[PDB]
Amino acid sequence: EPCGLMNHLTAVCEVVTQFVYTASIPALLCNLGVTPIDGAPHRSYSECYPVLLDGVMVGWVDK
Amino acid sequence: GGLTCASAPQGTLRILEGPQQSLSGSPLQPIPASPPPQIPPGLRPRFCAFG
Repeated sequence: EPCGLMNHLTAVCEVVTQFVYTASIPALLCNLGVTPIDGAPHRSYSECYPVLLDGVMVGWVDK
Repeated sequence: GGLTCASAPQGTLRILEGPQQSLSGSPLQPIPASPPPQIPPGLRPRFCAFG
């Protein structure tokens, strides 16, 4: 009765449990080439990727 | 003496900082592959018949 519903992790698999700052990441993504949600994407909003980081949309790295 | 709109910019520059790619070496494993199980040298029979 529990088939396919009760699974088990492989030996190498693991759950993430650490918590980090993730505050300097939005400022690094912009150095890398992302353009903030505020504007000037430099393309057409259709040739651009919507960047998300943990629910918060940094916004629109060029394609 | 106030601020007025000036001429439209003629171009835009977007700066980002980027490093480059190295050569493809693809060094897959320290001791690589699945090394095969194998024969211990000589071994010898560890059993004899009676008589």
